[PDB]
Amino acid sequence: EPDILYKRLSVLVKGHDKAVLDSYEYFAVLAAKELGISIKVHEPPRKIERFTLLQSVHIYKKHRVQYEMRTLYRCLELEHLTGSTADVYLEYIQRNLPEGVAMEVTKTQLEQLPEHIKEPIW
Amino acid sequence: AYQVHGLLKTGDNWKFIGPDQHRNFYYSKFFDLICLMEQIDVTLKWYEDLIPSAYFPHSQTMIHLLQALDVANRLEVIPKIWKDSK
Amino acid sequence: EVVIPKKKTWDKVAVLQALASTVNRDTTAVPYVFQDDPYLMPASSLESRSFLLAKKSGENVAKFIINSYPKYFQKDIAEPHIPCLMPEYFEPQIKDISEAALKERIELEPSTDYHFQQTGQSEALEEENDETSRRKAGTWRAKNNAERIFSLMPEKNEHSY
Amino acid sequence: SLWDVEFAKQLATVNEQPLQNGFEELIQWTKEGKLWEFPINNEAGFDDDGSEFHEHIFLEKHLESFPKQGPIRHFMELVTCGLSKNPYLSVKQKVEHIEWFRNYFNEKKDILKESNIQFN
Amino acid sequence: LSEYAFRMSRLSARLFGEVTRPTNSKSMKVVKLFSELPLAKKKETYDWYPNHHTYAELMQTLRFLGLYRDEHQDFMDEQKRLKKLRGKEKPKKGEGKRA
Amino acid sequence: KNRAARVRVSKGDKPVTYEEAHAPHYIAHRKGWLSLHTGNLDGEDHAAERTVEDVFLRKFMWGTFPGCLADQLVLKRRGNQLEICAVVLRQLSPHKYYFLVGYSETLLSYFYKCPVRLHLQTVPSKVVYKYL
Amino acid sequence: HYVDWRMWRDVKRRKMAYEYADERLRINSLRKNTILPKILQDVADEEIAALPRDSCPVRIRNRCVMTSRPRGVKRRWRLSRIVFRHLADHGQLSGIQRATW
Amino acid sequence: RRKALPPRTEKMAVDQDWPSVYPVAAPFKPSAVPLPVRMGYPVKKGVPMAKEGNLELLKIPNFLHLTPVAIKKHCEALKDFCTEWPAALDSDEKCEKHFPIEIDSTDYVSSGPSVRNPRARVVVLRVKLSSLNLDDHAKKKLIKLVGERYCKTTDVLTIKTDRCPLRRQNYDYAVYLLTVLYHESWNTEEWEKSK
Ligand SMILES: [Mg+2]
Repeated sequence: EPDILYKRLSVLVKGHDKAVLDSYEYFAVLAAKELGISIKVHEPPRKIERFTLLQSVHIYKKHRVQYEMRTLYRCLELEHLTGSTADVYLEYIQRNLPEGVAMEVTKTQLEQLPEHIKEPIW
Repeated sequence: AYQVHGLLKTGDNWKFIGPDQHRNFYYSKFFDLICLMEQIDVTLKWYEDLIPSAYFPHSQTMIHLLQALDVANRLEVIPKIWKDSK
Repeated sequence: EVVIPKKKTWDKVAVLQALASTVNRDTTAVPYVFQDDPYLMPASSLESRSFLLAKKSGENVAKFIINSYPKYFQKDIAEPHIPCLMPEYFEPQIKDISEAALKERIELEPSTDYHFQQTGQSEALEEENDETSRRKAGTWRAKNNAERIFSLMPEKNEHSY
Repeated sequence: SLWDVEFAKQLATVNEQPLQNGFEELIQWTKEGKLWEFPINNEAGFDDDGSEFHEHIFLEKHLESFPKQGPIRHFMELVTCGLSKNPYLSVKQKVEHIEWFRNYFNEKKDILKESNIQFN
Repeated sequence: LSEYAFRMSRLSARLFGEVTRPTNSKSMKVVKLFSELPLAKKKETYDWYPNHHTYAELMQTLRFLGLYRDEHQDFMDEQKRLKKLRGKEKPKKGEGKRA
Repeated sequence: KNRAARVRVSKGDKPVTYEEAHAPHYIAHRKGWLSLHTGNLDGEDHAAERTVEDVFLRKFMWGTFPGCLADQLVLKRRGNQLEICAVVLRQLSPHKYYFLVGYSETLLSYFYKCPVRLHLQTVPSKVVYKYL
Repeated sequence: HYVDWRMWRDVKRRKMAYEYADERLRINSLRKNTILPKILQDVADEEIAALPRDSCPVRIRNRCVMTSRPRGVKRRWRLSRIVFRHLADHGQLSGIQRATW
Repeated sequence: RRKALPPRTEKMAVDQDWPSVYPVAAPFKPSAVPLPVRMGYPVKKGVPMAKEGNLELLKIPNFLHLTPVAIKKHCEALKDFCTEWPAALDSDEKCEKHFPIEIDSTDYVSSGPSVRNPRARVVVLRVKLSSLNLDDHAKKKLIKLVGERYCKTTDVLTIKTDRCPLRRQNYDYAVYLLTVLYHESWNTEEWEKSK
């Protein structure tokens, strides 16, 4: 069975703080340079959610307590990788994935032409 | 002894230790052999890879180790050995 | 032009040996079966044996208290469904049956009850999951049961012998 | 076969090995079946009983006791289109709903006959 | 928007999998409700309140067997014992108002 | 007078630690959170069940060990992992400690349907940072 | 051992609505239909009205799983407004920090 | 009863491997780490906490298991399960001229034993229509039947497909839809003359 060749893929990593994800992307770019992937570095805009809630239990509306929700974004851009190399990279990422961040794998595979696209008549 | 060490846990840890008393006796015998065969480097390596990785020693093995350390000028860590023997 | 190489099929053994089984052994390292804190390090064989026996007794009493109340460990929340997360059953599941009920009572005061049920409902005891279980549990009683089964039923002789 | 079980238990208790580091711990956890399969995915376990796309899209092979032109056929096409774009239910539940609606429409036949139209 | 546009729209609806023939607005409720998950079968609707009775029974049977040291229930039992020893206990089954 | 989970200062005989001697407005500054998981971020489901499991685990660990917890619990939800980072005083026998550790590991792995490995930290006495 | 009754009634109603869901779905599908005669809609309304109460998703009240509070309950973590701030100040919710701007 | 044991700080050596001590991501045990690192907010006249009993060092995940030599050895040991990239697909132009069909994937993650994800069913199919055999009437009919699911600048067909819990079924359904689109473009119906 032929192997599935990929073109571009990104692993979005979103966490709470910043130092952990910075060290993680540094380790990722080191592993990419020590294997032959050649990636870059970028940072999408952040999103912070804030809501207003009450403070006491009775007539105490003039004193409110709010909370935040810091969720940064740090995604890479893996290019020029086959199937086995992408699987090995995903395995290495998952084997050292911390508990404070996430993972969004968006792989884009390649495909020549289907069986019915040339000159097919039903 | 070299064949036993190579067939123990170097390839497949299965026939290296069947229980606890037999494993301790084998470790003590290996330590005594390393202390009474080579000089002091092999004895120190055996004490670091057996006495510090498995458990403490017994009486004959401890006496043999003390004799090997005294015959090669190595009297400095006798208190820890005495505490382990006690 | 564009070459298409064949893919490699590896399961949970090749990657395991390539990741975990590619390091060296620590020098002064206690067995990792226990803990790593300095105050709870095994100093001799007695401490290791005691810790291992305590862990085994804890596992045994946990399994016992789970089997005592099976209605408290059934609401699953996982997805892959681990097969080692279901307690075993020891009560019979057939009442009007004969051979099936005897097999469920023997395999799944149990051997004697199964033998009595098989003798009452006229169930021929086979050479598997019957004689071996009676010999492992109960050895004059097992010999008497085998003799009674051979005198009341004449099936396979080599396995019975 | 109790003898085979005893032999397997003997092999297991003979080929036993203590733990050294966390690598052996994770190896034992993976061999026991506690961890997930690697390159974790989203189709391990729930595979819709191993079905394809023709059983989810093409649902015309499940409508036989219904006419071709009329309000009943319109309602059947509507419920078929509703069940088609539903990635939450399985095909078996769709067939169950279809047959339940069929039985419900075949039970109350007096209203369908008095509605100035015939029901097939 | 003429007959050709209507034919093209019906063809697209039949291809992609929509409603071919024209319908009204109330009839779209059936398809829009079958094309999603109902409220009475959501993953967070029925699972909003887990079986707390099982957890309560587990805590009770762990406190009884000594595997769980519940200080609150012990304090409640101590208060009940003190109230019964003071001289005001719980009456029997079928005695009190008519005593 | 807004008082939170902080410790009220009276005289000079209350040995407080670093967890009890901090205000909630210094969590992301001079403190931190006990647990850590991905359920709280925006865009992710399965959070109420995780909080219920966490509070149940905390209640169980506090009820099973009478005063053996010098502080709190540091849980880490890593996919299918539940690592317990608690402290135990040096007042009992190590055999009973290992017995309780094994019992808790087995119970948690058989209840939450997740592999659990405990990691203890022996403290010779009660944790203390200031005499507030 | 529980002490409240409204929480038990609410969880019973939730269970009965989860059990009685396909019939209500079919009745609601037969309802909102411009086509089909009115007699079927009328008999469907009569059937859905003849069913006993305490089995409808309308009666679902989003309460707390720790305090069983009727009003003022979040739908995210399924809890009230005081327990939320309480366990946030204690330090169980990672990331949920006090707003300092 | 009561006892005392020396830690691993004064028991190990200096020329010892580091990943052999902390293989898996351990929660930082103050025992085998000979680094007296102090983290915490001190007082005006005092000393902050060290490493023993430090809650800050326990809550924050430590990164001592990713030793550079260990990372290099792990990357080198995984060379057996890798496939070299062909030189014929280095530039993006040749990749688009040879493989003009892109199939995206949606694989997220969830905290806890839950593996199912309701947002892992979308698989957008991006096929560039600048390489297919499309004439004039056929291409016009295809554009009319598509509508707004086709970009007029980059000329990339973007069709959202999500009608099943799986992904390969959605891929096959999208392929079948594209096949029917290509078939209908070469057909002329009775009401096409009255355009
Ligand atoms: Mg104030």
